[PDB]
Amino acid sequence: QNYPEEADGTLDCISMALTCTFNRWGTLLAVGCNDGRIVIWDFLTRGIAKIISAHIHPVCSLCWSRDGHKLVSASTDNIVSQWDVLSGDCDQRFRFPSPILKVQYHPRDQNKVLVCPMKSAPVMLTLSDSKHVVLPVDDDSDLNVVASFDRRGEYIYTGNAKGKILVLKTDSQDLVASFRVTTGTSNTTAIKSIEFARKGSCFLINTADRIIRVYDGREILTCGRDGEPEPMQKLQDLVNRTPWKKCCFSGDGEYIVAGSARQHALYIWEKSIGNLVKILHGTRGELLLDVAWHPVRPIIASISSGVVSIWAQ
Amino acid sequence: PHRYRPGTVALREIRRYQKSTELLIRKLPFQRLVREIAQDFKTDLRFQSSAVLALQEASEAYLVALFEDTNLCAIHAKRVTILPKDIQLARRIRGER
Amino acid sequence: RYRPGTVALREIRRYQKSTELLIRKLPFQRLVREIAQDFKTDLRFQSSAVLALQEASEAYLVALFEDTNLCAIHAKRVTILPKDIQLARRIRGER
Amino acid sequence: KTRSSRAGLQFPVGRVHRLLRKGNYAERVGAGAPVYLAAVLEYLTAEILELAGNAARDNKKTRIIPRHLQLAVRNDEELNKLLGRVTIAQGGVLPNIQSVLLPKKT
Amino acid sequence: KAKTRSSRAGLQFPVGRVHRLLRKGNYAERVGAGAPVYLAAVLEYLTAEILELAGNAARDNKKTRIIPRHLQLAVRNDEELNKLLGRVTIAQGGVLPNIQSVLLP
Amino acid sequence: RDNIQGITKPAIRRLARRGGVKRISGLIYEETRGVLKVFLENVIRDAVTYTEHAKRKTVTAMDVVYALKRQGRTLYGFG
Amino acid sequence: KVLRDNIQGITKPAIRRLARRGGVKRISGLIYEETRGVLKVFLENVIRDAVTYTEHAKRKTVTAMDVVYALKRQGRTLYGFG
Amino acid sequence: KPNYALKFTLAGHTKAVSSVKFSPNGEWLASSSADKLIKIWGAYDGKFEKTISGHKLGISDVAWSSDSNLLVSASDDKTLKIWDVSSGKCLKTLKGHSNYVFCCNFNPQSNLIVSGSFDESVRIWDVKTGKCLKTLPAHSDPVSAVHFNRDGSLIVSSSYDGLCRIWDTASGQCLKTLIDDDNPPVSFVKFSPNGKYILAATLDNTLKLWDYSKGKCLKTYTGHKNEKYCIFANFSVTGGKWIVSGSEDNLVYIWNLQTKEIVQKLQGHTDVVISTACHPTENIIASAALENDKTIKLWKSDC
Amino acid sequence: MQIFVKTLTGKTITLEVEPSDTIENVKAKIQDKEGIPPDQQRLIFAGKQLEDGRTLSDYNIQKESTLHLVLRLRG
Amino acid sequence: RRKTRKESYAIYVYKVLKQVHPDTGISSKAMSIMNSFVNDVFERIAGEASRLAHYNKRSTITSREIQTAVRLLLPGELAKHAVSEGTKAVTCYTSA
Amino acid sequence: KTRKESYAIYVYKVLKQVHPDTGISSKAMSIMNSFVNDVFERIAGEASRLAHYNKRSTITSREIQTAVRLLLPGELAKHAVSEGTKAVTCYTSAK
DNA sequence: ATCGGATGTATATATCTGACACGTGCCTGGAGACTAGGGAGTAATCCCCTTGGCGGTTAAAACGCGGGGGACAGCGCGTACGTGCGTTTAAGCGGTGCTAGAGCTGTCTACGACCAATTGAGCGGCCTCGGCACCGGGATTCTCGA
DNA sequence: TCGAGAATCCCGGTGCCGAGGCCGCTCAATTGGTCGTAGACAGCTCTAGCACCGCTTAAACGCACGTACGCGCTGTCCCCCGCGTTTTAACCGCCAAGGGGATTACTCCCTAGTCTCCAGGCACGTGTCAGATATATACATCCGAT
Repeated sequence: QNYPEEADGTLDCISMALTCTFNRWGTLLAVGCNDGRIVIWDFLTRGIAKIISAHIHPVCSLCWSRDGHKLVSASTDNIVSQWDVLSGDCDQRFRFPSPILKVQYHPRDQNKVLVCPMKSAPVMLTLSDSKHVVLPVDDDSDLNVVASFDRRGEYIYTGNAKGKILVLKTDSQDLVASFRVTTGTSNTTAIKSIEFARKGSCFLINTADRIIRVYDGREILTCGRDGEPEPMQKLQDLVNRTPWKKCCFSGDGEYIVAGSARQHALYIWEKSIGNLVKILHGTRGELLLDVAWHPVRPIIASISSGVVSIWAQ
Repeated sequence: PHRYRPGTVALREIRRYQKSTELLIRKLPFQRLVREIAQDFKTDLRFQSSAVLALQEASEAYLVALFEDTNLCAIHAKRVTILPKDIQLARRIRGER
Repeated sequence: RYRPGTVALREIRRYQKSTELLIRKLPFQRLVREIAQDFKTDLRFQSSAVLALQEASEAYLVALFEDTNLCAIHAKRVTILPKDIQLARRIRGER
Repeated sequence: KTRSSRAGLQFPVGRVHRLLRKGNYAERVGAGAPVYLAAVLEYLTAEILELAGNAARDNKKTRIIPRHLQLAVRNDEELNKLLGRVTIAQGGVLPNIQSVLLPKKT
Repeated sequence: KAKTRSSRAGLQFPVGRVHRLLRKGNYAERVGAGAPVYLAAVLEYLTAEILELAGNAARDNKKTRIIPRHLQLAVRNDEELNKLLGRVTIAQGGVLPNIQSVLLP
Repeated sequence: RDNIQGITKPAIRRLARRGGVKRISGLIYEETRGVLKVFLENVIRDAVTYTEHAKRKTVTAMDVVYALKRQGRTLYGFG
Repeated sequence: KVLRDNIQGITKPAIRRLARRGGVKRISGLIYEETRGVLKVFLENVIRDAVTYTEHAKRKTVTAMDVVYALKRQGRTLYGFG
Repeated sequence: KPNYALKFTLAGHTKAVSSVKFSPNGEWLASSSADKLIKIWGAYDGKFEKTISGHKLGISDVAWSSDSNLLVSASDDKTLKIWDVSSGKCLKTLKGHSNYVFCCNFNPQSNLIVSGSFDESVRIWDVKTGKCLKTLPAHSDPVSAVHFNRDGSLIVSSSYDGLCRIWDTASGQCLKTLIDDDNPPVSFVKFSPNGKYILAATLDNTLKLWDYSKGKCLKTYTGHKNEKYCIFANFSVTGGKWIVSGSEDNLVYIWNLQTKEIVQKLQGHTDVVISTACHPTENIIASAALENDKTIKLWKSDC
Repeated sequence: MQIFVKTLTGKTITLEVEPSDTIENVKAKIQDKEGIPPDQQRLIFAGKQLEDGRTLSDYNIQKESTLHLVLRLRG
Repeated sequence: RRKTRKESYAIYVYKVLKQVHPDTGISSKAMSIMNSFVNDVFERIAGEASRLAHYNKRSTITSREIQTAVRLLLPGELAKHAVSEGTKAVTCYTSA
Repeated sequence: KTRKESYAIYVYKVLKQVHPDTGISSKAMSIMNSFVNDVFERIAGEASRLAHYNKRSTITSREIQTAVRLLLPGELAKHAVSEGTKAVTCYTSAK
């Protein structure tokens, strides 16, 4: 139904907690502790699943496979291991030249994992033969490009650190779609991150000019090689000018969230009508790390500084 | 010395403190008190060594005044002591219920 | 009729319901002009100001009485005496 | 062109902007201060009128007499803390009788 | 260029300074050459009075150094200053001695 | 001039009933009238000076509200 | 961290001496706790206003002028600190 | 069509396997019998975990929490105990009942417990210690079933009397008392996911479910036998839209929510099916019967 | 003749535009048809700027094409 | 003599009352009391904002200063509701 | 290092004018700086509001005189207004 | 009531050492000089009600008598506070390094004042109609002395 | 435990002056450039509130006991409330005027704003001394002796 109106306590099965993500409809919670361990908590039941001793240097990003049989994590020590969900051991091990930002799995192709290396083109690794393919990019090859799938993962969208966004094929690698962002009035601006959804091919773009924007995953190919940018909603805050670090999308395909870092001003809007609807009264003092709704039921659960603040119904 | 009758040295103590000028509350306990009580409003605040002093000064002054008012109420009840009801009465009549 | 204490509560409840002013205007105005004459006389006033004054004063008085009542209850009695008014005005901070 | 309908308020925004400009509160006023202040005034006045109308409903009077305003303000606690050193003309007092001073018999 | 305005009337405390501090005070639109001057006048007058009573209590107590206690006692004991400074506090001062009659044995 | 006693005794009886008290000593009326004198004088001083600085020898009606507001009170319902 | 301690830091002789300067001889033994309470509730408002003033000014330190500003806003002024 | 085919036939107890419940987390099966034994069996492989013991006589009802950590068993030795699923040792005591314990369940919030005996009341205990907290009068007859709602705010009380009752957890007083003129005895109730419908397993060959929104009699679920024994019921929304229940004709049956159609008749049990359980994350059904079966059937399916 | 308008959620709507019909008439027809305010919508053709105060005859968009109806905020 | 014009918050609070309760009226003395209430609150908040701007060495009245004023002035949850309404109004106004 | 505003010498001079024997510590000129700056803020705000009250474009002497008559009680008002009129005459005579 | 002894109060003596005042460099506001332009006030005027005064009269108070409930003085009792002291326990210096923190300035890009002129929301004068003021009478609830 | 009398609330019954509407006539609220600027981002520069522990001791804890006083009870007596009455100025109804409250014209003059050299005041050293520290003594007071 509508936006959450009740608030609940904290879910700390273990003291340390960095990252959080739901699988498909909020089954299990994957937490990457800052000690080299990966913990699996049970959501909607208030329990735990398994604790995995990955390595010494801790992890900072985590995700699950398409079939749910693998636990991949963007390690800080460049340990690209496919930890088994069942046994908790290491199935396949490989080392990458650069650290990763976001790890994802194609919901139709588990073999090709998603990697976002630093200062290099995105790498797509086949787990059938441990073969890495460099995604073809444009302009500079040393920009912090972030790659992400579409709704179904059939296309891969990559964002450079200058203002160029490319769209290419998840398996064919036929670069045909490119885009140049608007340069405002006088100065160009880099783009921080892009976050996708599950219905409607919507995607939010967090940029460096302190304004969030929203677009659709069907405009880059239709315009041709390159066209004119056309934001749908230029959402921002004008009372504090809050910088944006993390931001997710809704589970029903109609709402949109923008998060704070230290001011605990969680803003929410809806795509149809771009007005403010609710603001979260969060206790100041912590830096927000991850936010994710149930892909079915409207909820917010922000993990930060080892604790989690949950607002639901 | 010996067990002496009450009320003789209380008057001298009143005379001593009512004339003197110093700070009746120890410094460091007030330091820790303000540090603890500023936790709720924002975490990891750092104080000026001259600010807190000011603060504590004002506080004690207020407290002293309250007691005087309380004393008056006690004299109105035809007794000498100070019972917790007098402070509540003084607070209510004062305007800060 | 008889039995003081019951008709007292009767009128107390009537008056806690009622909303009427109860003070006169001409001694009010002669005091006004004389206490101006203490400073400056023959000042050209208005006509609806008087009412205003009265309103405030009445509120003042009734509020004051409340505090005095408490003081009486503090001395384990019911009757209010000139002593309680002075106590209430002194501890209030208006001496 | 209208400016209060831009934000959905009902108190005027040009009037508040003019009144804030000519009152010499500062040398150079902003552009979001009038709308912010108009919204705050909206919320406060609607908050008062809600209980004012409810108390009028107690008396069934279509018009809301001042005693309803007095009852609404004094019965609540936050509005008590706000309008504490304040008197309301013609509004009367809120009923109260001391607990000890309750004459009773068999 | 000489002869600062504070000495234009035989006065001591700064008047160019107070003139400036009403200039940039953003209090009004035109700042005159007389109003902060009279502010400096009451400055000299009341400061002389107030350190006067300070030194008066000092010579009543034969201290070679003045503490704010003398000032607090002078303000507290007087009547019109007590009425004007009804809600006020003085740093590192105290209370004038007073004992209730009933309390005395 | 002498007109102080006009405020009658049952009037302050009614005000005491308003306040919430039932038993009143018979020697309470004099100091209530004294309090009324003090309050009235303080209010009317400020009222009259507020009118005097109009550069007009006259008096207005908002000046009572001005005096009440500056004294510490404040009145709603008159301009 | 929030712990029940450190409320009791201002000892009983301190309240004794403040009462003595207030001018009292006899004080019952159960006034200390509510004195703790009234001191705490007085401190809360002033510190809240001070931290608001320091938060609007974009620093995380309160000066000796924010405290006096807050006190003057409350109704009690300070002389001696700026 | 729900093609639930038997894959594992489990029979490890001695007296009668009359209580098997699939926990909402769907990890293990805590089979119970009237021989003071609690045997933990597997779910997708039927692996033998252990046999927790420690009571004195048989158990009437067994339940796991949402996280399947706490374990309540209706042992009739005037005591109830919680057994750790990891080890199988006594955690805390539930003293306070005066007679045989007939019913007991858990709270999805994992913070409250309800137990019932022949003292015409239902009691709750602190989960940390296990002391006496409240004794709410449920009915004038022994309570056959009691369970919390998914929202953790309401309780449904069913007994052999017939008038269903919904009790507030926040105050201990009943909200709605649905009264039936014929007053047919009830055996089991279960809360709906939205907490609006209840399924009163009535002892009149009819699973008369009730709506406490307005208090109106609804359609009649027939095609089975329910007259004497405490027959339970459960939901199934994984493969389709179905409700599973036992019957006194010695078979398990399944129906629809509001269509009144028989779609599957699980056979194999030789005696009256006293309890039914449906796996939460899989189309697996386990049904427990009376003394003449002593067997557990894992009916697995994919749609 | 008939063309398509695409919303953000992904649904496409087949609509009729006369060759001698201005854009404002089409916007009014859409507003009366589905209720979406014209101030919450605009015309975009292959990432190129289009306004409301013109005609499709001047722009000359080819047949059987789609127009990306970019959502706006009311007003 | 030569006529003058005066502004009061009459029609606006009438609209607010009609929107909240479309069955009740108002009196002239209630009208005056509501007008005086609005003027009092306006003066209080504007004065606090001006003094805050002067104290922080700023010459401009931004919208942050007014929100700090209503945080310092309004008590409890009333401040939260007021700041939420103000932020909603300014966010709705800016993008139009 | 940088420049800041404070009265240090003038207070010592005005202490020396009548009482040329006694010195003071930091707290003393602190409290007099506090008094001067706080009466400064209070007094300029009072003057400016009393100004905007009556629709003008400066700060004058007469508004200050009426405000002095409206805040201060009798004898302090007399002394202050007397010294102020002496200051006005002595400044206007020689500019 | 009267007198003596232990005990805390109040004052003079070496001295010293950290804090007060005196001396100094030279850099950023302030008054010396000067204009024009915009507020204001000062002489004049005209109409509204306050300023000032009179005929009716009345419900409310000024002034005198009746009586019982509460205020006020005294007396006993046992209880909690004051005065003392032995001792543990955490304040008071004191000293030390410093990392993570607060704070002064070059600058250029985004934001508000101003103005020309437009022109509809809003205020003021005139109906206007009923919500509500005023009034008559019967139904309804309460209290204490038999 | 029970009625006479006394208070209170409501149902019409009727008329009336205030809140609302409407027409008409403004006046200030925009729109768009224009322009000037101040306040925001990065840089380096200072540094101190704080972790860290060491040695010392005022003083807060805790126990002992002795007793002044808070509290409860009794009794006496006096004065506050209520009842009634006769008398009464404070408020109803009106009228007039005058003068000044509000409004206009206008000319004059006060200072915002600009250029400016100096001067005089704030940061940095360096000499000096007034009350703290501990000691020794005369004296006033609670408390106990008669």
